[PDB]
Amino acid sequence: HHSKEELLKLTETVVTEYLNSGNANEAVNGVREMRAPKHFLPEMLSKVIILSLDRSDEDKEKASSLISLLKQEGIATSDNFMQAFLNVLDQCPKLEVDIPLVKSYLAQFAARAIISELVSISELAQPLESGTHFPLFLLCLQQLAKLQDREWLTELFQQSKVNMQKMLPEIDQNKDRMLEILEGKGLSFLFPLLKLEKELLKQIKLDPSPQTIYKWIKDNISPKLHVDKGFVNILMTSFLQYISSEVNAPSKEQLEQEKQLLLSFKPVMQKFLHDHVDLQVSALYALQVHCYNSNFPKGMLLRFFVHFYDMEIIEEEAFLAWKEDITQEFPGKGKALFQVNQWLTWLETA
Repeated sequence: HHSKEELLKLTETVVTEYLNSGNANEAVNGVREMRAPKHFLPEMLSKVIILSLDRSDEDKEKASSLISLLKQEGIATSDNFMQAFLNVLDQCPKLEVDIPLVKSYLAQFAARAIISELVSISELAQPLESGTHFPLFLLCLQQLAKLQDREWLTELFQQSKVNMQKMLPEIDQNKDRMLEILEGKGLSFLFPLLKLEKELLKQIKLDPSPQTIYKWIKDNISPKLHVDKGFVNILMTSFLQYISSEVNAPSKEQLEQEKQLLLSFKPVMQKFLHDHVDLQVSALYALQVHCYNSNFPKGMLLRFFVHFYDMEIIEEEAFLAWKEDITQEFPGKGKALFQVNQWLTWLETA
């Protein structure tokens, strides 16, 4: 016959003493002596969170530890934590009035609960989709990275299968805006190829020295992504965009400049492409799309094929594999094949 207010008052005492002593044994004892009904469990947990919110970072850590302990002891469940967490989230506007940093603080609780296996990233994404509470979801990610590491967070985020763009407010739901927001939260590391796509051409223009470009890639892209087909697409596309922006049937002078520019970038291209037929195919697709965007100017695609072959950027087998590859992810394959088919036949038959 115990009321809601009695049990909340009892909860408050347990919290005050745990924050003082860090008594795992006595906190559990306190909660057990409460003999709280199962229906009060979520209310108890949300009280634990709210009592701690406007206290120190250290007291917040202690409150999260208490929650985890109650689950470990079978006093409450992951489901009870989720109920409780959602109940606090719903009060976010009210709490923010008196606790201006409440979102950042709530993000601390979410991060620690995920770490202790009380809630998943994929679950957390559900009530937060489309920028609910926003930037709360991103602040949870911030805290995860800080408490663990970027490699851990990157793979957990990958495992969650959450679509990051879908987590943004609707008016922000665009790849370019997404990158702006993530960079501002210190979360750019989650989308390195998107960041590459937006920055690489700018970087080449800034300092086109082959050594600088290579070192920039080494610094900003993982060795594993160096062998990723998407990376190669962006790499090649960026070089080609640079070349054509500087060089523009063309004059003898334009053709020579174009060749000299390629000759300067060749060692960088070779460093990533050598001994990777699949990547060399992806590089040909990048070339295909590049020429496609200029309506396949007379002889352009073919002259680049010839350069790629002669400069040992692309080996014979990749040219033939490109022709055979069935992808329709890239426009202009039929028009592309029309231009280069005789040259390819020549490689095979002459």
